[PDB]
Amino acid sequence: QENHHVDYVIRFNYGDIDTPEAIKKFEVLLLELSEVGLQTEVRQGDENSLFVFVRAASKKKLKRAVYQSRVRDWLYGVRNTEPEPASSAKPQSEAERLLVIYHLITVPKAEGGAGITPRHGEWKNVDAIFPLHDEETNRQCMREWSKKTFLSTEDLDRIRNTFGEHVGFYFAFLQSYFRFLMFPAAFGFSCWLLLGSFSIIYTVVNCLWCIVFIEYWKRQEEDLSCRWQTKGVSAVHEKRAEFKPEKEIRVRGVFPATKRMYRQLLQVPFALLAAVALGAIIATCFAIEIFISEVYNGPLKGYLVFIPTILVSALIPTMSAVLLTVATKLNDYENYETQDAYKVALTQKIFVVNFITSYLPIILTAFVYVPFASRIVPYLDFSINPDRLRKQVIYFTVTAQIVGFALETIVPFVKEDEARFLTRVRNEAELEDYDVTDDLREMCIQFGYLALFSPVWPLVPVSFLINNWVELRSDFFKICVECKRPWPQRADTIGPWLDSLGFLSWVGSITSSALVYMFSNGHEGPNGEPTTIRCWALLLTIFFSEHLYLIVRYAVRSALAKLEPPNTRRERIERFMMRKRYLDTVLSPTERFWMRQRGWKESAEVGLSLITKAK
Amino acid sequence: QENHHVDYVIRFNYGDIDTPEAIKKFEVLLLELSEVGLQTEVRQGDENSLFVFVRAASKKKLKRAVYQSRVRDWLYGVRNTEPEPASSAKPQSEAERLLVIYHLITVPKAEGGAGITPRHGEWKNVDAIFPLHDEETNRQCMREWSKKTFLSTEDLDRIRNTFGEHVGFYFAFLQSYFRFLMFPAAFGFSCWLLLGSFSIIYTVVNCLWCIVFIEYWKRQEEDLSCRWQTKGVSAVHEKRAEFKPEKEIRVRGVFPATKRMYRQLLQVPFALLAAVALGAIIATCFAIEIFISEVYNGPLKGYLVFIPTILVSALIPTMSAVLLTVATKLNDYENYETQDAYKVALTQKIFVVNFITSYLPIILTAFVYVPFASRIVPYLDFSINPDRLRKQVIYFTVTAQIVGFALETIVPFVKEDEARFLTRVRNEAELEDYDVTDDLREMCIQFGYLALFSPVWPLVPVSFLINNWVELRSDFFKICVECKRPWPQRADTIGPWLDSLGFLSWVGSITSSALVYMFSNGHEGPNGEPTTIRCWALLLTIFFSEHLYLIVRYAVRSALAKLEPPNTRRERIERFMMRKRYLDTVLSPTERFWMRQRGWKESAEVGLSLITKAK
Ligand SMILES: [Ca+2]
Ligand SMILES: [Ca+2]
Ligand SMILES: [Ca+2]
Ligand SMILES: [Ca+2]
Repeated sequence: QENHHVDYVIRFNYGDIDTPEAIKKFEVLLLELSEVGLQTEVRQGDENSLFVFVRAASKKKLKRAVYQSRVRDWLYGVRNTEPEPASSAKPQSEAERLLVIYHLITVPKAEGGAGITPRHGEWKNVDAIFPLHDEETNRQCMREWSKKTFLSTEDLDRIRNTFGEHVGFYFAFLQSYFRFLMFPAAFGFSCWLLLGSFSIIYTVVNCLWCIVFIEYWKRQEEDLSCRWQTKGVSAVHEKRAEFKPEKEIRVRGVFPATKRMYRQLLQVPFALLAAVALGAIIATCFAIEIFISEVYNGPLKGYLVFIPTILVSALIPTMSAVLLTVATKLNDYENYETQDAYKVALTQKIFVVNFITSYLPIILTAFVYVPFASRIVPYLDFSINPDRLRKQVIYFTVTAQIVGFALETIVPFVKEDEARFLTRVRNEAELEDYDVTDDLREMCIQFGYLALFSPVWPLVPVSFLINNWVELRSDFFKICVECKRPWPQRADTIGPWLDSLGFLSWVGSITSSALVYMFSNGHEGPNGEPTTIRCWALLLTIFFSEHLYLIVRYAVRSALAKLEPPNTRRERIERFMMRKRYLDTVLSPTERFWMRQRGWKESAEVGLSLITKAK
Repeated sequence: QENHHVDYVIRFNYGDIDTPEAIKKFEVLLLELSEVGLQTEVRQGDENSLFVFVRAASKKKLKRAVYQSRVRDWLYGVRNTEPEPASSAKPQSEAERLLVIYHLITVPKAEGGAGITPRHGEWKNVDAIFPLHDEETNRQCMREWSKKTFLSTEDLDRIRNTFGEHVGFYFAFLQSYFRFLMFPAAFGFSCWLLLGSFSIIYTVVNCLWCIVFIEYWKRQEEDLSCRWQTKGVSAVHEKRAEFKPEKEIRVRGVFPATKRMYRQLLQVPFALLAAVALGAIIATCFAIEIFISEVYNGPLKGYLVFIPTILVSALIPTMSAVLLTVATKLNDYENYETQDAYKVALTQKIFVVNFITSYLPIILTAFVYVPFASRIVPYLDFSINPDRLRKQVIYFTVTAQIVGFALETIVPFVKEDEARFLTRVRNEAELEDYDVTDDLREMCIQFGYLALFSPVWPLVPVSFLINNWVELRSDFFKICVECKRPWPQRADTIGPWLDSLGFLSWVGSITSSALVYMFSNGHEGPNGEPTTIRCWALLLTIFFSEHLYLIVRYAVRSALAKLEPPNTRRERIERFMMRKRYLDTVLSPTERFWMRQRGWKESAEVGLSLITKAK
């Protein structure tokens, strides 16, 4: 078997604990797991850690726990089909058994399982709860679709039966994104060949392609959550231990939704602190690099040009670690009963930083360096470089996808009987804690380049087509080789990223039509002076293109709503048929006016006597 | 009783039928009703009509039909609480008994009831199926809230238990609209007093008030449909007899959703035909009335000025009857399985005509007469009247609400034992066929004036506050006195009008900020020459105000989504508790690794031997 029927490993730390308090908490850790029906085996983890191997103590106690989990989904409307009895309740997959065991270890004792919250409040010494990789399943899948162009629907199901729906939704989204990139890649190679850059025809097909892909994925997510049975999964979301209720009414532990809305008002100050903090470092290091590159005409230019590129690589990550610390403090200040609401809210605070770090460099070039900078450089102490804007779009969409592939997958990888097994469990325990949000962020940031700036150099979607094929293979390699196996968390969507994709598509119709206008003479546009830009005509072309985007997006969203995908229709029918079974099994004076014409024949003849008489 | 226990009257016509074919169809009309469990009494209707009085033939056959109706709602997810057994199934109200009887008369014989479709395909002679007014309930309600400022929640429930949810939703919306108009009415009287017109402070509070009201009503509709148990009522919508299936699979009679989408493409040609047809008549009759009012300096001016006002009152209604005939032909061309989808689609085709007839006159004044018309009048063969734009907003928001009240309610009203009862049934049968869409249209068109043009003369929301109090009383009077009683149709929303209210609020943030800019010098603005309008600054003030509207609307819509109204929470809890009852009533080698430490105590001591040894 090579995994020894081990479900999870719980790593217990004692490096910061004295022996009387260490073994005091190790006892409760073991009897909490024993009480909820799990079997344990203790071994040496590290020089300072002692991890515990956990397994379902019996097929009867696991079938009952699997049954109780399906009953909880059905009661809350996630499943919609009756859960078949506990006598035949085998896990549908490995991801279902691993999710049922994970909930026994972590949900609080009033909810059914041991309340082992790793490292929060009483299990601070508990550092990790991780499952073990199925190495041969991981290696057969890796070689099997390094020879294909697309992963089958069954290949995508194999990813969720191993890693769960949250990881499976990312790969389903990335595959659908890659399949849609074939159109602008083929169209973007035509327009780059026949036409040039800043083409009117390219910019319209590109904005129309971004509308169709986002609307197609919003509908494909609903179909996919109905197929995987995670459709309303937010109703059974796991509470987070750090929550602080105000009252406690049954018991639930309520915190008012309006009180949290006042604290959420602080995100407006935070979003402006980040744009003043990051924007000042990006704009200042851009103005420097314009000076020593096009203004400073002295010696030392060979080895003085790397200053700005270096000074931003040591200042943007430093400031982003500061803003991520402020965002986490503000996220904690809001209370967030659930772990998903906490994670969704934190990802949304960080998107403000990602939008500025990722796109502000190109926005300064296209909209403050090209139109201006014959006005600026007299104060910066002109003949702007007409290829600065194109060489920067190439760097972010080609050299950043190639360089980023190296730091993402290669550098992390380069940095008696039970002795071989225990040796590799100690190796798995020192790998990384995979986060599918990091992958989703990188794909949605990449979508923003296509949406915002692809008219500059329409070969961008060819770079993304080639990159995204490799990305799907190397992201799967990264999960199987360089990260601990993620516990099979569920999801019905890629989350807050679907609204960022639509925000970037909207913003892209404004910046794309501003670029098609101010470069309609060439790629040099207004060579540094803003005189030849009719500000009214720049604004008219943005007003019409933005409202043509909004109108076409409403038409495309309303068409697709009329086309119910099949898995979504089957859950609507199945909710009807469930209620039919419940209904079949259980539930099984004036009157003188009406005494006139007794039957329907007398009415019939009273009508004949009047119909004929009236003619 | 005074209504003689009569549920419906079916008016049978024979003025265009010979006796052998008339009585041939009167027989089937009577035995179709007899078979579905109704009792009939025939009397003379008119000189050419013979209407049939219908009643539930027994309390056992009505309790069973009421029970089968509640079972159909529960099976399709409209109800969410189990339907209590047929033995105790009494109608909750008069509107529930009248709706259960109406479905017996009209739904097709394969669905349960007689297939009496008035005047469509075989019941062409059947001209009307109407219930009888409960005159004393109608008169007690009318006097009871002509003495109040607001109707209670119980008064609004009394309107739906009599007239159904579709009429009840209009009165609930009109009351909520009137209660919200107190703010801009009080604020609009402040700004008109202290400030003047075209105030920056008035225009921002007005656009912010339109956001809050629309978002508040979208949430109040969901709460109200959960309270009235019509939440997902579109799943049990009545099919329309005129539908034409392509296939027929079980049997359902399908027509492809994509085939209908191609025919719906013709609404783009229709919407442009109407804007070229109506716009040319409005713009031409406006240019005339500018000529003979400010340009023509000859005699006959006293009795030549009424030409344009007369020529548009005889041309706009004539053209609108033509476009309503084209819209109905295009609506029929699309197939529309349901009667609601047919009605919703027709209301949306007519909103294009309503938007142009209602607002284009003022839009021509504010945006082609004030900025231009010192350039136009040299070609029209200048010193524009600086009060033309204000006197026209006053006419549409004061004189049109007073004049319209007269044509709506006053002019339509001014234009042995069973002999007194039959005399008033013949009077009820000649009244009008009330349409709640006509009322909803008038309230949403009125909202558009507030949204679009109220900065001109901020006393507009005071006119609408006073008007809407009266409107609620006179619209109820009109239904009870001047129209046949509507059968108690159900609804979970005011329909397509909620998206027009949001479209008008969006457009109003563009025209309001354009008016605040070009009249920031006074109410005379640019006196006929467009020279002093900086076109870039007109466009910058529209770009920022429109995107501040969209941002504040997203923030307000996302806050309100976090605040689940109570009736909406009670249906979510009740779906859980229903499934709990269904679940309670029905549904009831490597192993050497784990043989090491049997209990949890042995693991506990193996951990002590390692914890101490490692320190
Ligand atoms: Ca990558
Ligand atoms: Ca990745
Ligand atoms: Ca009226
Ligand atoms: Ca009315």
